[PDB]
Parts: sequence; structure tokens; C-alpha cells
Amino acid sequence: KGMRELNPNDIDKLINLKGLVLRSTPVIPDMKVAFFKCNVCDHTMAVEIDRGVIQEPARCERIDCNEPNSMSLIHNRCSFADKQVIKLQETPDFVPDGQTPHSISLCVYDELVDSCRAGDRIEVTGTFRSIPIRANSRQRVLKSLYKTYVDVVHVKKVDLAKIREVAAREDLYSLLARSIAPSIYELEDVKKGILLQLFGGTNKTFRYRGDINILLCGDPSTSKSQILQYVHKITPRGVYTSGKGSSAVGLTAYITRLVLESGALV
Amino acid sequence: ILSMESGKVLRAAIRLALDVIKIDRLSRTPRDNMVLKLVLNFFRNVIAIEPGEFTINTKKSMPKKGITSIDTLPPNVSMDDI
DNA sequence: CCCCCCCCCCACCCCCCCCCCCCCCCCCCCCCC
DNA sequence: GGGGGGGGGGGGGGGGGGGGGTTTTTGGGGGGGGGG
Ligand SMILES: [Zn+2]
Repeated sequence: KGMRELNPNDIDKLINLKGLVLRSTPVIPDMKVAFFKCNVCDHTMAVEIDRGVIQEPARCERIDCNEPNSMSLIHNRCSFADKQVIKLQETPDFVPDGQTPHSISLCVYDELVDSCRAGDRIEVTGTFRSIPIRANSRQRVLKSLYKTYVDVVHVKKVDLAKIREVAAREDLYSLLARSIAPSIYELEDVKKGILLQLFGGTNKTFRYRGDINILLCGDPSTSKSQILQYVHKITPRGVYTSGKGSSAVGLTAYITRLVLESGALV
Repeated sequence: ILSMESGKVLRAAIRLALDVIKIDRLSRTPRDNMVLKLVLNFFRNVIAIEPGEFTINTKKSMPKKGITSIDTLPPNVSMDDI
């Protein structure tokens, strides 16, 4: 169901959402067990955190000590779970055409932390939750409408025999070369060159490296653009770009706000 | 007293005691008997010193946190020294 | 190829809290049955 | 010999007082692009 379709009947149900990850926090430590130590007698006791509240012992547990207000919290001996907050934007497939996309913050825990990264389109299954937020930290006073978030419980994105058999072939060079772009009429030495570029040479320690570099020139209204598109589709981790400007993607590494951005070459 | 030159003052104390133990059970005057007893009081005292107790005043009620620590040792002492 | 331009980025009431005071409750001691 | 009553200490509650609660212009440097 749509992120835009959620309503207060959902406030404790297990829901399903689809959308785009904008960013995530670093891992946030979330206390699961407080660890208390007695100032006078150095006795220690573990207290589970209940509904986010520290159930502080008012007096020391040991009846032979039983001093009031003497227990103190030892922060770095408490036990912490992992929490992370991720901001999920409404996918443009679902938006009405005349307004901004919505977004929902989602909380994700333990080994589900870093299930996704910025730019990932995902599904999540999670309980829709809501909580109040304060008017000011020095007061208990709460605003009369709650923050909403989804508290996730599942996330999801969006052979050798044949290899050696084909490797026995005699026509393999021509077979593979024509296969990179069989929709394109014969330019076969270009196709062979680009296949050899896909394979590449080798590296060495000492630098000399396995890169192979190719250029196509000649008339503009011809198959070279389609050829670049096909090798882009074939290669595992390459990119497509053009020699100047930036449609939020540019060639060179570049300093901007302060952050270094890596360009298309990098 | 324990640390200085491995506590050679303790050897000074036993020498002050040996300098009456040399003269006989018959020979030792009341002053000599006192000197030997004084050396024993020195050894007893040096054993006996132990950290004091944090003696709180109870006129005024306890705050929302109790006493911060009972430790009474001065900053140049550690409990291993004692 | 050099210089100049021009473009970009950057700087008074209400709640929480703390202190003080008073009363009540619980324990211990002493007397009475 | 045990139970009641009286007296003293210690704790808790209530009240009172107090303090806290962003775009727009101007100037400068540096980088990039265009014209002679
Ligand atoms: Zn204690």
C-alpha cells in the first residue's frame, strides 16, 4: 500500500512499503540493559530497559548495605542493541503529478542495519508505529500529533561446464565479437576491439595495469552511440556519460558542499 | 616507612632493641624495658595504620544521589602501598 | 596563446525541581498482669 | 513471660519558593571560458 495512503488505522499493523533510500544514519547505540554500580559498596546489578525507561533501583540491592540513592549508571558497561534510521522517499511511480513526493523515516535494528545504501530501491515489511514528541526537552509536555515511522522486520531490494565447453570452440573470437551487438550492422573489427577491451590485460606489482582504451570517431549520426550503450549494458560496473557538463553526474572528481565527490571516471 | 630504602628504618628499630637485648634479663633497667616496649609499639603502629571511614554528617537529608565514593587515601598513596 | 571578463561559492506564566518542616508510623523498652 | 503503652527516631509527603524557557546584498578570491 502507498506511503501516501497510510492513515491512523495502521498505527499498530504490520504493513508493506516500497520506495527509494535517500540516506541512513550511522549506527545508533540503543540501550537494552542498564548496568548499575553502588557508590559505597561497589556491588553491581543489571537492569533490563523496559519500554525505553530505565527502572533505576532506589536503594542498593544488598540488604547488608541498602544505601538509598547510591546506585549510579556505568554507561560503558551497559549492553546496547544497534538501531539505525533510514529515510525512504515515495517512489515517483506512485506520486500524483502535481506535488512533491512524501517520505517516511524507518527504524531498523541489529543485523538488519545496513541492509541498504543510498540510492537503493527497496521493499520493507514492518509494523507501522507512532510516538509523541516533546515541545521542549526540559518538559514532559508533548505535541498533540505523533511522529510516525515503520519499525521493520524484513527488507529486500527492488556455469563452469558450459564455460569450458564454449572455451573449446575455434570460432570463439568471431562468435563473441558479433554477440556484443548483433542488432548493429557489420563493423566487425570495432566489435573485436571492444570485446578485447572487455577482457583487458593484467596488473603487476613493483604501475602497469590491464586497462585497454578505445575511441570511435567519424560521422555523428551512426551506430557508435548504440555501441557505447551495449558495452555499458554488458560491463558489470561501468558508466555512461558525455564529455562535458553535469546532469548531477560529471567526469572529474570535484570538491563541493564540504565534501569530495568522485566523478564518472573514478 | 615501608618503602624508604626497602624500610631500613625497621632495621634501625631492631638495632635500638638489640642494644637492650644484649644486656641481660637481670641487667635491663625500667628505662631499657620501656625502650624495648616502645620498639614493639613502633612495629604495632606501622602494621596498624589503615584507611579511615568516611564519616558523613547526618543533620541534612541525602540528595538525589548518595555519597560519590568512600575512598580516603591521599593522592600520593595507593592501597597497594598500604 | 594571452588576457579579461564573468561566474561561482562563501561568510509573564507554567513546569521542573529542590528544600524544609511537620506529622505519623514503627520499633524498642519498661511496666503490669 | 508476654503484651500493652509510651516515648523517641526516622522517613515520607506536602507545600513553598525559584529559576528557566534563511534569503539577500557586498566583497573577495579563484576558476573557467571566449575573443583578438
Ligand atoms: Zn551498596
